Amino acid sequence: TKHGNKGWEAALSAIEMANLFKSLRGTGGSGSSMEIYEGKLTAEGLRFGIVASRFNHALVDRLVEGAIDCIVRHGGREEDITLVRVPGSWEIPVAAGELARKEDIDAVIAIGVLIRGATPHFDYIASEVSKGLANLSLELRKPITFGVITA
Amino acid sequence: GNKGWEAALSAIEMANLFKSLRGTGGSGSSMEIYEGKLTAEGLRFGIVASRFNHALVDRLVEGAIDCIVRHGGREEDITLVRVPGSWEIPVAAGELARKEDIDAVIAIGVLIRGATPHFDYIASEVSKGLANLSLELRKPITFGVITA
Amino acid sequence: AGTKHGNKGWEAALSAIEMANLFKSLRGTGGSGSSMEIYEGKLTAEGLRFGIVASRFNHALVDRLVEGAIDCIVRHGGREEDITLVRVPGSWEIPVAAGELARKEDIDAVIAIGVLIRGATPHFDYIASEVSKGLANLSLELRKPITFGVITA
Amino acid sequence: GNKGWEAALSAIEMANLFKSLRGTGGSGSSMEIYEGKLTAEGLRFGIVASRFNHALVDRLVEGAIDCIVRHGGREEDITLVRVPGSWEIPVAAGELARKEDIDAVIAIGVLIRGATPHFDYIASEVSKGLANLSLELRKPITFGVITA
Amino acid sequence: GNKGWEAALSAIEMANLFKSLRGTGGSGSSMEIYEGKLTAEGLRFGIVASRFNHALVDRLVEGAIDCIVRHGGREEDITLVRVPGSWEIPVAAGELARKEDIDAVIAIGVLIRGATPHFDYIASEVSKGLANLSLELRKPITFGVITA
Amino acid sequence: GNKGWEAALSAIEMANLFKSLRGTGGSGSSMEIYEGKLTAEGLRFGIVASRFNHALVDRLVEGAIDCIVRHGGREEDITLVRVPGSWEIPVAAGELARKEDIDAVIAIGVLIRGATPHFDYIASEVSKGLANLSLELRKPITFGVITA
Amino acid sequence: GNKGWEAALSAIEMANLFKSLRGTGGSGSSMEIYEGKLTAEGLRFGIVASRFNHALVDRLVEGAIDCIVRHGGREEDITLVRVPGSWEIPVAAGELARKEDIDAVIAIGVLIRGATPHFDYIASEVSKGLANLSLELRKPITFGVITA
Amino acid sequence: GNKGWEAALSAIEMANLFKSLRGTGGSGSSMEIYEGKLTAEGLRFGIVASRFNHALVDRLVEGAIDCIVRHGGREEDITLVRVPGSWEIPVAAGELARKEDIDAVIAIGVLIRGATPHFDYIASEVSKGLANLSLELRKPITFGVITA
Amino acid sequence: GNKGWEAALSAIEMANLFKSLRGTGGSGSSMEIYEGKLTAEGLRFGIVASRFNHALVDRLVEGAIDCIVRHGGREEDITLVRVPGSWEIPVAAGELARKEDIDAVIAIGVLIRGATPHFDYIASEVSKGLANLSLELRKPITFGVITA
Repeated sequence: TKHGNKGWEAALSAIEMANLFKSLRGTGGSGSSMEIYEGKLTAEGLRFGIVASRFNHALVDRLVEGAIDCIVRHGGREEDITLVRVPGSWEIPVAAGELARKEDIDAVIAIGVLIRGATPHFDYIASEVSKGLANLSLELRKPITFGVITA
Repeated sequence: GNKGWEAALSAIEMANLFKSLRGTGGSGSSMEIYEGKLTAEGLRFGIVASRFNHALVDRLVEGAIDCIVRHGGREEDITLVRVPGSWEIPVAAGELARKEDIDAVIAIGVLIRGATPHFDYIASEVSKGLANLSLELRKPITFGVITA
Repeated sequence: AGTKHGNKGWEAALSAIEMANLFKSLRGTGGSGSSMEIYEGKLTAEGLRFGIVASRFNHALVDRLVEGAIDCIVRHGGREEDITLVRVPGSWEIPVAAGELARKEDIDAVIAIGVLIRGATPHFDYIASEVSKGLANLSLELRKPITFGVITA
Repeated sequence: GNKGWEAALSAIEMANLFKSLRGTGGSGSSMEIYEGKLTAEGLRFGIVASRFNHALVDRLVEGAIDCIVRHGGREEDITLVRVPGSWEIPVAAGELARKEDIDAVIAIGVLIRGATPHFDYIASEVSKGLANLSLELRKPITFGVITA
Repeated sequence: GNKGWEAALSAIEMANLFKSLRGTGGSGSSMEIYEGKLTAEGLRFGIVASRFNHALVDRLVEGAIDCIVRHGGREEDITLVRVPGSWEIPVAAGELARKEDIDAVIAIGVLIRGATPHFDYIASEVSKGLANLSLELRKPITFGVITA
Repeated sequence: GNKGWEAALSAIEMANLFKSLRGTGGSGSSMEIYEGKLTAEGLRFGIVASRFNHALVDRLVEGAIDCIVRHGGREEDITLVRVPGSWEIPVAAGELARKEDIDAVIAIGVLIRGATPHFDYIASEVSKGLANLSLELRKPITFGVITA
Repeated sequence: GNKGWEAALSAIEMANLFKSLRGTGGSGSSMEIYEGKLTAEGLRFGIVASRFNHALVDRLVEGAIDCIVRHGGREEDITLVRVPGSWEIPVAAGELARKEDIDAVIAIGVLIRGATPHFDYIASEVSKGLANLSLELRKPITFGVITA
Repeated sequence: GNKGWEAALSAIEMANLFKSLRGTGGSGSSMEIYEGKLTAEGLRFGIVASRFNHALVDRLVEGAIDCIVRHGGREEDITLVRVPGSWEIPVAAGELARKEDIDAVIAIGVLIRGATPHFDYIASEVSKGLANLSLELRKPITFGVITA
Repeated sequence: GNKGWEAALSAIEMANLFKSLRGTGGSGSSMEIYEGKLTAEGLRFGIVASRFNHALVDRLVEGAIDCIVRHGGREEDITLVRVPGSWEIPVAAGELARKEDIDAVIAIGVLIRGATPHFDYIASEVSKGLANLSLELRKPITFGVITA
């Protein structure tokens, strides 16, 4: 909305996708016209989960704060947020798969930082984060949002 | 002039082609050819569009509906789903392609070319997800994502 | 169409929602005491009504700002039937038209959008100064929030 | 054209706009857009101009008259008042605006920034005075003051 | 404004000028000067527009309709025709100009010249056809084409 | 794609536009809009194609026939005329256009401009002839001529 | 030669290899070697060919049919399916491969990589889909896709 | 044009020249001139065409057949023989030339000289063989071989 | 991959073509086409290979036999003749092509490119001799000589 940091933006997507899926599962329109499905930016009664890495905790800490501020401003509740910390970026996909299988959580947010300017070997690590997170959403049929910064 | 029109045209042809393959009847002793007509009467479509780049998607969505109506389709048979960004298109498409009333799905969006790893990785995953989903569910899904 | 963070039409609409909700809290029943009371606004737009005043100059820029403003209200819970739009020749006419809207008993906030070309030559530095003065004075006299979406190129 | 043509156009549109707000609202079920036409039939106007640099000022007053006539307004529905200098435009404009038979006012004038310091307090006060009139009386007043 | 706005004004002015020429005479005993006013009540119009993507010509058509309605015209008295491309405008313009209840015609299009042959030849023929039609049917036709 | 496909699409749409434009008009109560559908059921077509550049023109003619048949047309309702070169296209098009059982005409050919000023004069005359015929006979003639 | 001929040769040999590999094994007394003969008597084939680049793909399809017929195959035992573009090849190949009267599938098409990053993503997904289908269904699918 | 058309024109003229040259001579009283007419009514032809460069040679063969039929020949009086490559053209031409119901032979093919010295030797031997056969058998054989 | 395979494939086609030409039977009233199948059953071949370049010829001879066996031929029907150098191929080929049991002859060898008159003259004579011998004896002889 206004803050701009990728934690804020990543949380806006999660709030909208969580609302969209309830609309889809509910029912169709009255009829005699084109059906439209959209999600609104209201976080009243939604459960969220956040997975964040520890490498560069200075930058990650602000991003995790920004995502939490976004949820409360739009009507969320601080008690309906679960946070998990992992040693590094290689472990984000495996950790998020555990949250997604919970029957309560409705959306999942991944935050982290990637170093791709000093070592010509991290490219292997970076590519697997994007693949693993994307495959999980299709398999479990649950929205998972990308909040990964590159340094 | 726009990829929205092109994507909708492929969807019409693929929908008619799958009715011919899943059919039985008399045939001759010669070679057998299966083709798709461009008559949109009686078919039901689904569109999934992202909001990125503000108003450019609205231009693409307008072209898609124009193709369906002018080729014989009815505007009561379209379903529109809107998602926040390009990263969200595959998951929304899967939900829309798992219901028996839909015959084909069209994906529209705009991607960024900021020359950053953040966008380069997102771009690849959009294409791979839509490709796998059409093979898993055996339903045609058309690609209408442009850049800039 | 629409927009998100970056466009000045979206930020202005955000302030209006927060201010419109804040006033309803202030006029509400007082608290029970026993501690300090903190008043702040929620980003919910359900049941609110707005007005927008836009200038026709620089059709390319202004058009996308008006789309951003309308997009913000709808996404956050607004209803399309509860927005009134007014077009005017130029920036000099914005304050007078805004006053007509603010007096309606069924308008909770007002958003002003326009583009200023100050600095190039005279006849515009005078215009720019008075637009800021008029909108500010109207807000205090009428006691309704009035947001300032005017940009400069 | 000239700045006088532009000022008359704004007056015609604002005068029509105010006549719409005072009327009934739209049918509902959608956004209400209020805008002003450019028909000048049935409207009464007023012009206030200064003598200084009569060569330039006369051209501007001709432009305003041309614009109103071309758009379908009679010359019998125009009141013209002339004043010694720029300092007297706002007080002169106040008398016209209080009448119930005038629906818009146009100010024409020319100033000189490169003059003595005494002719600088005047320059800023013209803008302030006309602005406060419009909000006070709730009646459009248009600006047509240029500089040499 | 946009060239859809500019083109529509010339049709309002020229449609009024003709009604004066083929009617009653002037005062007499002196030179007769003719000119058209910018009123549009009672006039009938026709707009012919091409297709180029779905965005850049929609703006020019909306600018044209706004000019007529704000300057006094009725929406009941406008006919809009869409054609595949620039090459098809003159044949479509001919059909409208032959109708007894149309007073002027506005042509809006996009020429993408400067790219490849097959388009440096189309441009030269579009201007000639509209020019000939006006001199052959005695009905003004206004030119509203942009360059991509 | 190929200009054979594009030229047949334009012909199908103009043939439908002229049926509605020559029928009963709208009752009223709104602006009247005329558009052409992309359905080719019950329409007759003629094609004029040159012979030079043996390989190319055969591909263009196949494209045009494929477009008509896949939109609902019948191969029995197509007339094909072959001519030696581009210079001869306009004269043959006149004969087809003057028949009362043809709704539109498609012109295909290859211009070999690039040298030999003998061929620079031929290029300019093919466009002129086709444009005049369409206006004279009041029938749509589509341009499908490319440059090698 | 052309990849149409090469792709049909590979399909004929793999179809023969899978007949001997699924039959009775060797008695023993030596190393067992399995090879495919180049005889196409009694085998069924399917072909999936796109449409873009109208001229090229037609030459490739003729090459594939010529190879089969001249090796002993019958034109009555060939199935042909046409699709709009390269993006649609993998989905159609799945339907043909799941039939119980087809021994191998040949995929033909033209990729237009070279610009417009829209087409750079399509290129990588056609190979992935065809490779996975062959392993999943346990049927040989041959790659006959070239680049323009 | 194409060498297929040129090679068939030469064959038609030489076939007519050999009929008059083998008939009764002129009575006298002037110089005797023998010429060949361009009429192909009652003459038989044979064509030998290679296969390499799949697309090109098919266009050349169509040109040759079109020339004969449009000059009065019958498609029933044409014999066509296909060979793998250019190296094989002379040997097949000998078999056709030795039949007593053929008046001339047309040889078509594509030489792929440009690299691979393997193909530089083949080029020189095709011309030698065709030239010797014509002199040995006393029948006209026309050269229709191009270079890619 | 190697010219030994290519030379053997031409031999099979030419052998089958000469059985069709030297045949009689019923025929239709349409055009007559003679082609060669790629079935090697019942045919008898001859190979002439040189020893130069040590082991490279062994690779070429291996490819030739693989083609004949896999297309249906029997290894008891091949005759292999080995000569010291390329200069000796034509004389050995003539002896092998003069016996009635042989249907086609294949020539394989390697030439040197030392840029010397000794090798430049030898290279030319190998090609000319094999070309003449096929015309004298009316039997197909295939060229499979490579360089380096």
